Amino acid sequence: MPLTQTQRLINTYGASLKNGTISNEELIILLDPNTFTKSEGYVDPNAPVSDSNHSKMDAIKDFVLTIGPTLDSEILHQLTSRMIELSPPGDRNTFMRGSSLEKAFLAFEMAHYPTKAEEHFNSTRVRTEFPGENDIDNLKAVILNPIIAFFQS
Repeated sequence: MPLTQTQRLINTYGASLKNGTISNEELIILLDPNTFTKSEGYVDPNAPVSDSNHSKMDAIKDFVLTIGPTLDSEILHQLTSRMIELSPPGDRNTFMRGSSLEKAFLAFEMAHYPTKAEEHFNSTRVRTEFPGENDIDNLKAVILNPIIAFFQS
């Protein structure tokens, strides 16, 4: 079973994600950096991911792991593109570094549909935030890679 946090957020948001009808306003709210949280206290790496033991990324991963398999590939692509366009402006040089839903959706698409997901690196937002070849290289090999690897196994 998924985390309780995941279940509640799927209960609220799942239907409007699955058919891609979620409005820009509700998608913006879903993308609020505080929508997903680590468990209170510390994460014990020697214990399984649970309701009382999970990082912020653990929680986001669990949510995507749950909703992702319900998505048509083109619906997933469209959702990921919208999330990249609508993701909140943070401090300089912070886009995709923090644990975020847009990073996880992109990673999930790269894990399962890599040819289609490649188009996201051409987007205005990714180009703005990662303007150089090497910026994109690290985005893929360092920032996205562990999350992609999680979804693949």
